[PDB]
Amino acid sequence: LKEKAIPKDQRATTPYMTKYERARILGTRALQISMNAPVFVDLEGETDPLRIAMKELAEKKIPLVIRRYLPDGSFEDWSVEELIVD
Amino acid sequence: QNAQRDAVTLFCCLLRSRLATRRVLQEYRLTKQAFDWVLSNIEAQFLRSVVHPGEMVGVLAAQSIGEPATQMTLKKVTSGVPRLKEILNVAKNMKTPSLTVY
Amino acid sequence: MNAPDRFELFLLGEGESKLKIDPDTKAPNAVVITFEKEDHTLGNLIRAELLNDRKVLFAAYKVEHPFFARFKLRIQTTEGYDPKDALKNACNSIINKLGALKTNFETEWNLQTL
Amino acid sequence: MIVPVRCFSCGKVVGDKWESYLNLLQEDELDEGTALSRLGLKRYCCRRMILTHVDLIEKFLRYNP
Amino acid sequence: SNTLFDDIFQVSEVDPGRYNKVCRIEAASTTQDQCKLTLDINVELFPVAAQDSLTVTIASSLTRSWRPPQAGDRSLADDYDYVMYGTAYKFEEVSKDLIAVYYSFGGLLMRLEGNYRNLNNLKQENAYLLIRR
Amino acid sequence: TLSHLRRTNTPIGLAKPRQLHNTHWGLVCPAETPEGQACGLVKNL
Amino acid sequence: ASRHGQKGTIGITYRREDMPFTAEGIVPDLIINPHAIPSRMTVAHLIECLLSKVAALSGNEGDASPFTDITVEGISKLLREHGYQSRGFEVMYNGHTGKKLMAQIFFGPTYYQRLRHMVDDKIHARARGPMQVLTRQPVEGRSRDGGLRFGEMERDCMIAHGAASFLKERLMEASDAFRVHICGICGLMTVIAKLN
Amino acid sequence: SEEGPQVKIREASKDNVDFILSNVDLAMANSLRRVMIAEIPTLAIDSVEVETNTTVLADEFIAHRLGLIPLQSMDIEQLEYSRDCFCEDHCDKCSVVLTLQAFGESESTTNVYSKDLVIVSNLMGRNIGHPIIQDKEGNGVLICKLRKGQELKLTCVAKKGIAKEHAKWGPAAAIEFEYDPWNKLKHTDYWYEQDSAKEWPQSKNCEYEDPPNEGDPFDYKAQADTFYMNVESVGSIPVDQVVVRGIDTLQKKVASILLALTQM
Amino acid sequence: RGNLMGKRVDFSARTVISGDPNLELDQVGVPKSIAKTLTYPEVVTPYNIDRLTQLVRNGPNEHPGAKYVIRDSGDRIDLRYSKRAGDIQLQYGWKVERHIMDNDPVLFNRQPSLHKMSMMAHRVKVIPYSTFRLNLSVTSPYNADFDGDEMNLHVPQSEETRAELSQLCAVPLQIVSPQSNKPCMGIVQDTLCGIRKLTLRDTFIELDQVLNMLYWVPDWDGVIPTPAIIKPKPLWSGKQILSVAIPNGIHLQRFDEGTTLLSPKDNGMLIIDGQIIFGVVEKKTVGSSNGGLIHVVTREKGPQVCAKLFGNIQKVVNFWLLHNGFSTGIGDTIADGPTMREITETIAEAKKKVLDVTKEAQANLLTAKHGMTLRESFEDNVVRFLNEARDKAGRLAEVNLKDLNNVKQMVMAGSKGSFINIAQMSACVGQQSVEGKRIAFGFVDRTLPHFSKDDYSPESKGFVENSYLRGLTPQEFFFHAMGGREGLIDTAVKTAETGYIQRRLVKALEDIMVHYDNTTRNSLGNVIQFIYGEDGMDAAHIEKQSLDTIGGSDAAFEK
Amino acid sequence: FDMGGYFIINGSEKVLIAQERSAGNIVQVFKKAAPSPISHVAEIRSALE
Amino acid sequence: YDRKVPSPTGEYVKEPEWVLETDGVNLSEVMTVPGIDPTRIYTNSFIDIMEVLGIEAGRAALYKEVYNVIASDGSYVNYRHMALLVDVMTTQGGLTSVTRHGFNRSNTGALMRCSFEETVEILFEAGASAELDDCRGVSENVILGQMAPIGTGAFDVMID
Amino acid sequence: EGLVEYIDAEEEESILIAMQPEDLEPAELDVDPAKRIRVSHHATTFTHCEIHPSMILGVAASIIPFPDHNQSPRNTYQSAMGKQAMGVFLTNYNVRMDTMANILYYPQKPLGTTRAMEYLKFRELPAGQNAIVAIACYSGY
RNA sequence: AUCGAGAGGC
Ligand SMILES: [Mg+2]
Ligand SMILES: [Zn+2]
Ligand SMILES: [Zn+2]
Ligand SMILES: [Zn+2]
Repeated sequence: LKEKAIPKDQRATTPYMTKYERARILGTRALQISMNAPVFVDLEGETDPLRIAMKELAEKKIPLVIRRYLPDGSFEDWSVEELIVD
Repeated sequence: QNAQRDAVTLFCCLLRSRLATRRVLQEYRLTKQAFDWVLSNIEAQFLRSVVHPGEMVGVLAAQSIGEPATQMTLKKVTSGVPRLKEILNVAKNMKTPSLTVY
Repeated sequence: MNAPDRFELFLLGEGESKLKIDPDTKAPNAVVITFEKEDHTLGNLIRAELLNDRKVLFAAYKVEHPFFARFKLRIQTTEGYDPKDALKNACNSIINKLGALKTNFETEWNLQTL
Repeated sequence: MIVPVRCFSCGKVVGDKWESYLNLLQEDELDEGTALSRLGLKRYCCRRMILTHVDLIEKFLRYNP
Repeated sequence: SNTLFDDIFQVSEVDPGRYNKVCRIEAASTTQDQCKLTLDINVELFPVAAQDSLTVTIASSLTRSWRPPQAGDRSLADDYDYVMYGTAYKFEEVSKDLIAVYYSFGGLLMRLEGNYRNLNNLKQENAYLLIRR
Repeated sequence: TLSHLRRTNTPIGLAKPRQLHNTHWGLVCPAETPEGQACGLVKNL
Repeated sequence: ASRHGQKGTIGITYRREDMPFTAEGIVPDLIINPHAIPSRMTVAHLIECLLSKVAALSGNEGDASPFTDITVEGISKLLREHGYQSRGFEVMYNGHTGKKLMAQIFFGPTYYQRLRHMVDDKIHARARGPMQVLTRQPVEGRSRDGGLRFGEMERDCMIAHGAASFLKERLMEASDAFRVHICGICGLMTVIAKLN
Repeated sequence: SEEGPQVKIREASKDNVDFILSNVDLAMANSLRRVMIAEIPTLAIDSVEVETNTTVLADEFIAHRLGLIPLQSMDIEQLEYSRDCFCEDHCDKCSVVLTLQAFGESESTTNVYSKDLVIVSNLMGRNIGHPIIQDKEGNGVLICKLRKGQELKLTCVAKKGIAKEHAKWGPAAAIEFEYDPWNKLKHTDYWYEQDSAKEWPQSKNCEYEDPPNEGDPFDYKAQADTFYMNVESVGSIPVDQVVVRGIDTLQKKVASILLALTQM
Repeated sequence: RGNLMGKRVDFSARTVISGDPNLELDQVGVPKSIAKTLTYPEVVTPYNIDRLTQLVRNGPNEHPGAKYVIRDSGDRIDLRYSKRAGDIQLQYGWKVERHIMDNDPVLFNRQPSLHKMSMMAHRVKVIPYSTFRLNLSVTSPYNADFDGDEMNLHVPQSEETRAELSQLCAVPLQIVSPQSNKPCMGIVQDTLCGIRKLTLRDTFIELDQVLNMLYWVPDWDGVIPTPAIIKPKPLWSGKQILSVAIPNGIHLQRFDEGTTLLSPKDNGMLIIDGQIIFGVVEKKTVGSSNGGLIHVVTREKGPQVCAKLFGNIQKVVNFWLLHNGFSTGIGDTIADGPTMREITETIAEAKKKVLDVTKEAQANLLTAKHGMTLRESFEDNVVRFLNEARDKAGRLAEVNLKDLNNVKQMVMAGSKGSFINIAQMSACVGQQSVEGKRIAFGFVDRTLPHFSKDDYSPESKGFVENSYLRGLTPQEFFFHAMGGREGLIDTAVKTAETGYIQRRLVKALEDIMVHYDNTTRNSLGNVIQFIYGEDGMDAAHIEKQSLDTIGGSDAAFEK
Repeated sequence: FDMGGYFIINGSEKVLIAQERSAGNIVQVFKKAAPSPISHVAEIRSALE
Repeated sequence: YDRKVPSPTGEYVKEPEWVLETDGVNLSEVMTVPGIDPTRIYTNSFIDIMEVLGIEAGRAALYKEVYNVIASDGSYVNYRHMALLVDVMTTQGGLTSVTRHGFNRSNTGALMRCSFEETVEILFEAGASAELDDCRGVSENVILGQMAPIGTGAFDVMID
Repeated sequence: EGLVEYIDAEEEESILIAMQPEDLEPAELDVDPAKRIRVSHHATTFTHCEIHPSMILGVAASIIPFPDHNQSPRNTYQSAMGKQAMGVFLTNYNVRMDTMANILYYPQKPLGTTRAMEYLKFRELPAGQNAIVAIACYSGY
């Protein structure tokens, strides 16, 4: 409806990055980097866009935010920074 | 919170049976640091072992059932594919209706 | 349709060096020689001859794929012993035994009638 | 459809032995084992080239064109 | 880096099992009628007959990549007839002041029981077995 | 070529027809028949 | 294939020096895996190697007709009369090393058939080939340089994996993508659109 | 005689040689037979130019049959690989040209043997390119058969090569190869039903080595250094030259390694 | 269902398959033709322009090449037919349709696509010949076989698509399948038979072979392990040398029947920190088995290490095998005269039991046990008798099988073969059956026109006392064929019925997805489960472990 | 070695495949289903030769 | 049946018991018979159990029957998959089969329905009832060539 | 001369066929153990005898050597595959112009032959070759 | 294009 937002304090979705959202994120970054877009890491002799994005993730230099949608229509925004990878 | 206590109820039973105070010290011989490492590993493997949202588990289940039936091969009761088709297609006129009485 | 020309089994092409030499990692005094356009005819003989030089520590070879005629021979020798020299000695000893074989065979054959 | 040159397996030339073989069975009334033995074909890899051969060319010649 | 066990055993039962070059030998200590052992022996290399008397020894030495004996320069730590290398995998408390040690030489097993070796045998990768004639 | 000239069809369409029958002895080859679909309906003399 | 439903393709071509060899110098034209034997119970194949061996040595024929009193024991007796091991085994040396094979090998003539299914007649590869007319999808068949079908059985698999983008890619960019114009009132592509 | 490997010839013939190798490690004998098969060079047809073919066979059939024909290759060392010669396609120092032309004149069936191959190119005085004929009647291999009224006119260009490139280039006739008849080495595990002795036949070579004693233990440090070989040649090269040239080819192959080592 | 739910697609390839022992698990042997034919759009960047220029220069006719160039304007540049195919000046922001090259991710498929494990991403390895090549341990999910099978390949065309293939659909990720909560790939038929013989206590390896085995392992430490035997001759054990393939830091613990810690029969398995202590390696240890080596390595070390372990163990065992040798032959189907005598004695004693029960029925002396007729009782007794006879002769044979018998070896390693196979090939093939009963009276009151009417004998209704080795009689042959036809039909029918059933299941549950709140819902959001699997776990990483509270006396519980 | 028994229609050689059918003008009796109103049936396919 | 039961010591031991197997089913009447355990009687005609013991008992009977058919061939499948199937058949009022008669007449959009069976008839019914498809289903998005709400597309991504 | 009769399916319902003429010999012990086990006929009212039981097979199965030693589905499969094997389908192949024709270079007659082959003309128009087959594990390709 | 038949894997 109108502004079905959620306060960041009251969030119960999994703080861990699901394998699906990780693959989507890495794909979108490797796409951005396939085109001549800026890289936010010191590429230590790396050329593959996917390896670049994968190493941009470990240093958490990927400024994207997931919008986890709930069935009622509500949603939770989660920055890549606060998300966990394991 | 009740749903959570219910969803883990079985695991915690194994947990307590395995980390019993006399067990940790007589069967295992855990030091303090080894014990805290056991705790960390269990929590980590658990939190990894949770199902990842977005999983299309319906198709996964349907395949997980259909494929082992493709190898379903050849003492009075219908079994195998005939019985399975009796089950899915709700079969009012079953071939072998039986009743087991205790 | 997809088969490679059979002369690729013995004819080097486009700067394919006969021998490439690489220093091994996690192994002191160890080196791996990529032989090109060779097969079990050569590598087995080189290894069995290296296994006779008492100052040789590690001697083995492998053909990573029968599709291709090439193989790897890894040698590890004693302190103060460049493995290339052990390879040289092995090759030369092989050649000496082979010449001896040829002379002895010629002797026995010319001795033979019919 | 014609006598192979050499045995597939070992490579011994056998194509020079067809007609001789056919005479060894016909003129001398030998048997196949001894006819093959006489021609120096001692290993069976070689023998199965002559024993199992069907010289179909004799049928192909009959076609006049 | 010295010896960790020494005794003399007389053989009781040799059993080839389903094997062709290995036999399971069962023996006990001599002049000591309480401590026994079981071992797997390559009979092809060093034969083993019943009622023989075999001098058994265990050493901690004499990590690094094995190299063949270059020449007689390497001074052997053994004038024996049979030598193996294994790894301790179990120390079984048989009873009060009665212990058992379990060794495996790449599959060939060893079980030794008794309690006059407590101070020496250890949960250490290093274990050299030695049998004399 | 020989096999094609001794082949029977059975167009009725179900395993009772498809099975090798006792009376088939001496008249139809027992084993020679196509596999998968239309197995046992198409037989050879 | 042999004469006993032992169908099979070639995985490798080994030259004769690389082939295991017997003391007579003989070499297999063919090498088949033992693991194809016991699950099919095609014992006639095994008997055929034996009989064909005895025939090639004897210069006689193999009476492999059915319902006979030919026994494996008589064949082995003949074969031993001809100086080979009774059951068909043979000492074989490795081709690369020359050191003997610990296992002696089952080795002998066997009738094999070359079938009509050959690779280069079945190989197919398409990258943006011709499309069909009605559907604007790739045409069917390799004789028309067509595209493989991405059936629903495979759509289901892609769904199970979770790959949504690859699924859309296979289903839109790779087959029959298209762009249409629609009216925001009547949601039907009856819109007249001049781009120029 | 000379320190190292020892050869004792048991039987010698124009066609095969049965002999014994002593004081040789295995891998050398193995690589020797491998080179004897694959890497020894000879001469055989590697191009066929057909003009008229009225036979019941296709052209490629006949071309294949021709390539398989044994040709004299004694002086082959004086011939060069056409890939190395500087000619346009082939020359007189890199190729030998045969010609073949036969016609079905007689009402009877006309045979086409290898003796009907005619050496057209200049031999320059070397024993090269003459078809090998071991037939008692003098004909060659039966290349083809012709009905009255069929002819065949073609030209074969024979070049140098080794059996690795194609098996037609080999003295590749089977090579017998045995060591340790009694299996004193314990190098194979014998399969048996009741008795490994009575079920396995003894080798002819069981005579040239003395039997082991059932009481003797397993000689563990012994290695195999005594081999029994029988090398047979098709005829393109005499047997003695087959084994000598194999030895020399192997030694030459090792030499290139030293040359590359010096180049490094 | 033919143009929307499925459709023919570009960038598709298809050919025969065959196995390569020298390919890593996730690799796939792509013929050079297909690699030249399939393209990937790569946008030019400062990191790749040097490589893309060389590719364009090398042209589409040879690999690694490229076929098309896309400018910023949007016009296609065909490298096969263009004057300017030589003097190309790639500009940033252009697209090069390069060739498929090594280590690209491709989706690999085999029909029928029943599994998520039937469509798995693979690493491209371009190989010369015309066949697709894959590691044997990837057959079990595909149910592949190298007898003329064909497999399909699909090429991603976007970066995120490559990402989804590599990070979700990759082969090493699907090693543990959610279905059956166990690994779906393991060691197979040659490596499996070999590894046993290698790991026999009786298997000893000398120096020369040992060093080659050491080198053959790719990620090898370069440390020669100390030989197990030293004094009379430096010797290694198969266990010892194989343990180099096993990564350090792994513990595997399994006890078979009668398995003392001394393990006199060398059964069970004890692997301590990347080295094995005792136990003959076989299917239970290294198969696609719950709680096996693959489960342990995949969970502890990870997917990639498990994949590399596949390759390492394959290379080692295959090398040993190739130089050791293994053949089957006919000799492994012969039981000695005494055993065959006992077997035919067993068959005759069963025939006599049948005769006696038959005459008992002929005198109206049956005990009409409740619920079933006299004829049913009679038929069940005879069928029981004959099956007991078949299994008794089979076990009689299997007892006589020597430990060198190659059929027995394949059975022991679990590579191929079963008890029934041995029994039929050597002892007795048994009783045939159609629609459940014995061979019916197709004629009037008889089975074949060589039998008098009303003959319920063992052989009159399809008992084949002869073994496949001994040879069947004409009647036995006909009855055997009569029975096997029913099996051909059962397969040809259950195949279609199961395809329909599978499709129905899939189409009924297609929309069921674990939403973000762990509710299991559908397109409408109607709740199916409130916690997936009633516990909210992924079906993978779930292992069978015992609950020690249950069971045992309250006394032992207290103690 | 040709065996005959085929036709040559528009160049292509054609074979007529034997069509199987239960013979007519013979009487057979068939039981009926358990829920059938009638118990048994005797049928004959009367066909003029 | 050689069933297992706790010994008074606490250890489990096998206590064989006599059990009756019928060749027919009328559960309602047999349940009310003396001499039996009306808490343990069991039928493979699970639909009768749905009629008598409620739908929730039918769920367990369904799962037990499927478990038997799968484990008969020595196979094994994890609990969750069969459970999902059974719940989907059950989550409605009673028993919904995997057939054109069952789930495919639900309210599960309209395009998802026409992708299984009775395609054009379902389309017509949708034309009549003025149906509106949510376009959140899988097959709906596939038919439309859009990224379906699957694991990768179960969400959106935006800028930090 | 009334020594052979034509018997259809219906008529054979009323007769007793012997399998071998040796079934008609009178009977009045020490046997080869390797031979298959043949039951005594236990019947005497014979009216016929099969010409030879191997005549129950087709044109394809009469190619299979020792089909009485094979699990029946294998005997079926080979019948289905022998129709895909290459060879000389006709001696006039060089004259006919067929849409497709595959012909083996050097066909060989099998070393193991059925008695039926003589009438199927297989030894005159073979379809495969006597390949030296080794059953072995060797590099696992 | 439409339709038919035959064949390949499970
Ligand atoms: Mg297949
Ligand atoms: Zn030969
Ligand atoms: Zn409008
Ligand atoms: Zn020249």
